[PDB]
Amino acid sequence: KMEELFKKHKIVAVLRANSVEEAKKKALAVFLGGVHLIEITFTVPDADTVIKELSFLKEMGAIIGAGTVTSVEQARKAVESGAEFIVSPHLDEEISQFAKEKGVFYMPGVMTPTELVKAMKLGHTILKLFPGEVVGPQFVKAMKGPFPNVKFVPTGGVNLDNVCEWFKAGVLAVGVGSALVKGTPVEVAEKAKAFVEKIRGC
Amino acid sequence: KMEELFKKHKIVAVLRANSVEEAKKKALAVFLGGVHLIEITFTVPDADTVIKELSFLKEMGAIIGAGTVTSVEQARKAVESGAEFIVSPHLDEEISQFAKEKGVFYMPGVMTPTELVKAMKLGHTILKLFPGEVVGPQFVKAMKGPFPNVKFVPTGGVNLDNVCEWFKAGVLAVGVGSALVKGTPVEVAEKAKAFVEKIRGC
Amino acid sequence: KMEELFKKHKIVAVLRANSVEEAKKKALAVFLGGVHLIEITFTVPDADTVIKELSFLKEMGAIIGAGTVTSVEQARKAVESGAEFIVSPHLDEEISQFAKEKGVFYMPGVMTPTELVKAMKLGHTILKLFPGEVVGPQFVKAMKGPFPNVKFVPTGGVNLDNVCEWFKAGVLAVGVGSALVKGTPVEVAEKAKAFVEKIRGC
Amino acid sequence: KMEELFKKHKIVAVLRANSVEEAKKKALAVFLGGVHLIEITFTVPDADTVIKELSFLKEMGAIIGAGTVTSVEQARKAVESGAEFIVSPHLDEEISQFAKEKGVFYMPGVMTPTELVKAMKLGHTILKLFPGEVVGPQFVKAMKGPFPNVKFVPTGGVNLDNVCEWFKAGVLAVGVGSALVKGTPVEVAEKAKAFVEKIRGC
Repeated sequence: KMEELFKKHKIVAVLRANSVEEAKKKALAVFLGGVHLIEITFTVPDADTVIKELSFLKEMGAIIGAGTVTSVEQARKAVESGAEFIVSPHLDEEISQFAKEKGVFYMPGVMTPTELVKAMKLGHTILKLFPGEVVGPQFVKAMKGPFPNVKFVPTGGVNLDNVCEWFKAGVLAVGVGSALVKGTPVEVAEKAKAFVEKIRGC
Repeated sequence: KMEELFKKHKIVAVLRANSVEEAKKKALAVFLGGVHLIEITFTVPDADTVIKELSFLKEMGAIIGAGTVTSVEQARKAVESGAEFIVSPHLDEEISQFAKEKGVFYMPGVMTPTELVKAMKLGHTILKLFPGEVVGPQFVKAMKGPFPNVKFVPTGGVNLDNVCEWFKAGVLAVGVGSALVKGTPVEVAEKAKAFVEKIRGC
Repeated sequence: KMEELFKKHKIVAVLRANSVEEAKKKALAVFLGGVHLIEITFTVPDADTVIKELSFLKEMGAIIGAGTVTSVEQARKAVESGAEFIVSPHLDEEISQFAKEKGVFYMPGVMTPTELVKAMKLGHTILKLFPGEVVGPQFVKAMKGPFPNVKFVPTGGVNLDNVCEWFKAGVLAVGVGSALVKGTPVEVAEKAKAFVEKIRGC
Repeated sequence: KMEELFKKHKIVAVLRANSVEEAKKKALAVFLGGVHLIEITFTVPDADTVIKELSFLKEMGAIIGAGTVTSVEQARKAVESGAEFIVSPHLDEEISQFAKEKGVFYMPGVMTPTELVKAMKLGHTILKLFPGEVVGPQFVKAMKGPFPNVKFVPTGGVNLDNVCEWFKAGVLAVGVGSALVKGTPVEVAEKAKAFVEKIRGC
């Protein structure tokens, strides 16, 4: 199901913000603009409260998860507050195990073939590729040779000009932060619309 | 001896293909065009059978190995079928150990200084650099400072325009996949000739 | 204090050389040109002797450390000879632990989010980013999102044209090798002056 | 079956070479370029060994025979080493008889109506016409009148410019030597491709 949602929606908003209020307003902006997968990063102050207060959007079909999860303690709080998926920038064995026992989808981040293989050995085949702007689509295309059955969701620098190249390389979905989320609510809602159209357009 | 063969031939064909028949025809094409080091990747269906059926080319001086080796079970099959060398995209401690006991040359893939150091601690000084198109010659030149005695064989994006830059950076040999191997047998045999000449030419 | 010195001086000369004499002359050149943080790499022959013979420059305010430290045995020699800080290209748990017990500042090198997190778990928040020319400022900016409290000192390709971009990305200091250190003593002393001015200039 | 293979493939490479190694490389070149009928002439040194060492290509669908067979002793060695067909430049009653008892297809060479008739009396209706460059398509057309049921495979001078004229005259297949086989492996593989296309093209 987690796989199937990424496949269908193709875009996850990676939401960094300086306050609970800003984070909630941007999550609403993004949703109102057609982005259903919303990742509340743990760099947001009181990121758990934000996830809990957005729980109602689930009734409107939003899928609210947590990102920048770097300890099992953070993972527990996110899940306790209703996170439907966990994302980290790195591969965390302890978070992998906790999410396995808890029955919650975890997408670890990877930047190398060795990291990729370790993640596969922990049962993962959908991987966050981070930072995407450093490795690029080139990395995604290179992995298709030896690891035809791994799929990536790049985060980092994905924007309006390159989103289609990423999909050409073979990515499953993209995670979009500052290109989507930075600015005012109005600007964010609008940029949300543009990304959906640009993605549909390819 | 394994080192010395890489040093002498300078190019390894990294052979991905959709069938046994295609893989064998491309391995013959490449050999006929002057490429003696042939890596049958385990993304080739029945890659073991292909290695076994190419065993006779060893009598003509071909050196047939296996690539995209990701488990010890695959490693065992490759060696059982006559592989003279094992290559992986990542650093695998279990494959390192098996190849050590079996007395077969293993070239793990590495993308970072930490991975490099771990591989050295496992006894390796000839490393696959993968994906070469992501890190580049720049990475090879950067490693010369702190690790003067490590040598790289980059795989990923090596082509006719950049092969000489790679050798300028200090690589021991190059692994060439799609630029060499994609196309028909005739086109592959011809591209094989071009790479040998271009490499000799630098 | 180690943090505070990096913060104040902003540049560390990464000194590779073919002899004790060349290394000492270049360390003097660099210091005479205004660079106070001097990293004697262990690729310098008898790098310990060089650190010991430069010990007097500490009385003039030079801070002499060791780089390219790849084993605890090398780490011990460097510290025994008066190294005030230890730098490696990779993350080394054994060197981390030794430096912790010995009470000496260690800056491990990292290239990925997973490596970064492991280093943080070992108590490090100032990280060498290596090779900087492969990942770039882009990597430093990407890390600010999920890891706002990590600071980088990139080594690899930092030069007169890009030093200000690096500081724009949010680095704590830069480690400069060949752009600073290559050439004759006179040329090195002069390039030292240029880097200090260019850094002040941004 | 022998008839039917000639009919289907339309071209037999007549392989003369100065060594075992050259002969094998050219047979591979030709096969890789789409020529399935390969005639190893007995002017090749150790022509039997070459036929035996190419025996595996039979598993890839190559049909390996012997040419320039001029005694029953040579015929025996060729058959013993796996030759699937025997070709001679002349009509040899002794080779005809041996091949009849052994159950192996023999194509004797003929240049005159009297030779043709003698071959028919020995049970042959598929004849090598040799030397084709001396008699020409004219000879093939002339034979259609009195001997409508004889079919020729000309050897001698068949090339890219005249191959279609030969087929216009009514030949069953062509045997191509120097126009196909002379040059390096790469050049031979390529010329092989050209002949197949030119033949298909008519």
